[PDB]
Amino acid sequence: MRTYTFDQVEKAIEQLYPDFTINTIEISGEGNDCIAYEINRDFIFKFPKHSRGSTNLFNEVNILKRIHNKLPLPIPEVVFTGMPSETYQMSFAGFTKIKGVPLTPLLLNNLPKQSQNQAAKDLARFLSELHSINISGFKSNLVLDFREKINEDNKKIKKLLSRELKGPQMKKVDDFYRDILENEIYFKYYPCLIHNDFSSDHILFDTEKNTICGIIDFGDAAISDPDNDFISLMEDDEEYGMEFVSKILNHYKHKDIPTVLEKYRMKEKYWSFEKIIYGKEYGYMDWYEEGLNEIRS
Repeated sequence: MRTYTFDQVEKAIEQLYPDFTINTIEISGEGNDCIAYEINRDFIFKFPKHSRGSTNLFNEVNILKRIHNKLPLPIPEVVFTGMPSETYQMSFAGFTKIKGVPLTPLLLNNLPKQSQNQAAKDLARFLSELHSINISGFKSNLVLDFREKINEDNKKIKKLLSRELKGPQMKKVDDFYRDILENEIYFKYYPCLIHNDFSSDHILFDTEKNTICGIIDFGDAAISDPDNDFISLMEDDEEYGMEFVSKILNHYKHKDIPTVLEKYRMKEKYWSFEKIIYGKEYGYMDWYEEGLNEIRS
């Protein structure tokens, strides 16, 4: 897990952009992949904390350029891009800072009844346009092969938990994976560009107009199952919950809501294993022990 002083950041930006004057630098936020630096109150510069994080930034940069001016909500524009180094496909990238505040569920539930409806409409329209973008031009490494991802997770779980689990516990896990891999609903979808981390923190809101005014953080974007962008909003009391997302789904003209719900229910059960895996890979032992505890039950 790499970290950066303010000096390193400025020094890095200077290599390719020695004429860019930095008047103010602050840390905007930090995620699993990147540390974000707000510069001049005008740009968000993301620096990766590890190789994989650098790869996601690279994809974010690539995708945002490709879909620039294709969407009905403002999205960040890519203005600076860092050079590769060793395993990092990209040492940093600087994006336009979009104005607005996260559309928190609290803030959503406090909106007048009709503003909530508009936000549901605006989200559906965004998602519908995004899921409609022609994907022919993208390279193959952007196609999330879900069947393969479950198989790889399965191998990771069987290795990680061989000594942590007793016979019956491992059988139920293996039962879980088998069931997934034998259920075509998870793999038989029409792939499309998806945001893939479509949740309230990444939805920017204008309390002046009472309308959504931005979508951010495409670092997880990929060619995958469009239902994923609804499921990521469905978690009641944490995200928007089933009631609101059903409005979105009905503006989006979704023909199969029971499928989306089935997918949600699987993802919910599946989080325990993500926690084991990500906990192990990112080195968060609170995450690992937490999933491991949930699995033991």
